[PDB]
Amino acid sequence: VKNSIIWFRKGLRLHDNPALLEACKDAKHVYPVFVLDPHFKVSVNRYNFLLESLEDLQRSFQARGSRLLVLRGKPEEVFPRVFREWGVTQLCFEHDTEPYAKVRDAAVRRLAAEAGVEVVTPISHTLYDTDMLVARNGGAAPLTMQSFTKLVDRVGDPPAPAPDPPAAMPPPAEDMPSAAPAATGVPTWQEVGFKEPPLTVFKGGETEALARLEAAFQDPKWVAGFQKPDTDPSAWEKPATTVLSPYLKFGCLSARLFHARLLEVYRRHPAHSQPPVSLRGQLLWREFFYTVGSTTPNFHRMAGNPVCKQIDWDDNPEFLAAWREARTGFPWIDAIMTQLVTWGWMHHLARHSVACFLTRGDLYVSWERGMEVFEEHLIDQDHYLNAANWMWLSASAFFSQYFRVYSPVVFGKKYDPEGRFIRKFLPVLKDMPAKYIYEPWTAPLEVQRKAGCVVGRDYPAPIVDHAVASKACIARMAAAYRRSK
Ligand SMILES: Cc1cc2nc3c(=O)[nH]c(=O)nc-3n(C[C@H](O)[C@H](O)[C@H](O)COP(=O)(O)OP(=O)(O)OC[C@H]3O[C@@H](n4cnc5c(N)ncnc54)[C@H](O)[C@@H]3O)c2cc1C
Ligand SMILES: [Cl-]
Ligand SMILES: [Cl-]
Repeated sequence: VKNSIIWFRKGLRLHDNPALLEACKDAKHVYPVFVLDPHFKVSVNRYNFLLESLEDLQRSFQARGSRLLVLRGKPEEVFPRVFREWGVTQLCFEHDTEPYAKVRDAAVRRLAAEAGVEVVTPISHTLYDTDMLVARNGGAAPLTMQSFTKLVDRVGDPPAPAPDPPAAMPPPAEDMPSAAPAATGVPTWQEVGFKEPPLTVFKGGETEALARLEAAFQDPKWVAGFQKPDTDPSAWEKPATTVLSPYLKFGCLSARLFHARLLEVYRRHPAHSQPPVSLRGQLLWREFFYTVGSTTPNFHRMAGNPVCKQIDWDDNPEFLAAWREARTGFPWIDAIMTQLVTWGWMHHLARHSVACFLTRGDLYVSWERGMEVFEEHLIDQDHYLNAANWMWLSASAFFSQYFRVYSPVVFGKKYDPEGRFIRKFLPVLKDMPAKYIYEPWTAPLEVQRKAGCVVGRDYPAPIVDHAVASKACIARMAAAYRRSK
């Protein structure tokens, strides 16, 4: 008989899950598995988001006669056991192009073959088979968004979302010891070792992802006319973009479903925005960075990375600490960095502000250091997207216009002159008059005292003078660029 495992890593969804559909086909028993390495820096925000995503999967599987098995251990150690215990003949999982995934998945494939297990690994985390895209482009990934968009337009539409799985699923076999409920339940953030609770406002799981998708498409005119660079990074009550990145990162939402819904709207709105600024463009940025990242060695590092300029970043731990701890003395910067740690998500241009500040803009700290801080706190932390955008923002790859430097004072003021965003994430400045809220060190001491926010006592003074720092950084950047002629 056919006993299959559908192994969840990303692709934490029932919809558009060809791995799942295959595992269920003609199956007597299906074991939906997630492998939790229990000795696993990572914020509780992201880890709890994953846990909530597993809980959602548990509910969906229980609604269909099955249940999610959260196995504790390393895959190489767990799968050999359950292959034989469950008499498994087929192992299915969504393909993953991350470096670790290639190593892990190769090891699992070898073990599967030893046990006579058929391995099926469809593509469904990305819009396209990214290796096919590289092959269609003559064997090398495009290195600009312009050429990437021309490639995908020549390739055509991505595959349609896979059908929904059956309303009843073949369950796991009863009395299998490795499937005992007490050993295979979804843990809470407390049980895995976290002491502080999650603070983010975005709940994980496919069910939330689909609801947020529908909310975004409630206004097709907004979807059609979406222009990413025109959106407001200070909007926090109702974020100006979809906030689907956490759900796309974990696969709670299919990118192909997202794309297909976009085309349905675009068909009815002929003036809809186009790439790169359109909502479809945003999925293409993701596809672009996955394609280049997956084919580039050491993509997440500077040294040994062929696409990354070698820059003489300062090893300045005090500057890094100040930025990381939201005490730069620039409320716009510190507010965004507070949003990072509390929500684990910020608007793209808020990420621009803090990343430019840390790297080529002001502090001249390496983008690898900023990426590590983002990697800890972002609930949408994505290996390729985080690396690519950090290289972009530091002018190390893809982007080279290092004379464009965001002001940590003026940038946010264009959107939010009252500083409502600052007042939300930095309550110490709640009473500061708007005239000074972006530059509190310029307020008269009487204003500071009346506002209950004395610079140097309640809120730090700026760690740099932007005018002086940005001029020095641009000088260093120009030098670094001449070095790599
Ligand atoms: C320094 C820095 C770090 C970043 N780190 C991450 C990260 O770890 N994970 C992540 O998903 N994005 C990352 N981004 C990209 C971007 O900031 C987020 O994808 C976006 O802010 C998420 O909001 P949204 O879902 O509302 O995006 P929308 O505008 O609604 O876009 C829809 C989707 O398109 C994709 N997308 C959008 N913008 C980009 C982009 N610039 N690059 C790649 N894909 C994009 C995401 O999957 C996103 O959910 C980073 C950007 C910068 C500058
Ligand atoms: Cl854009
Ligand atoms: Cl600016």
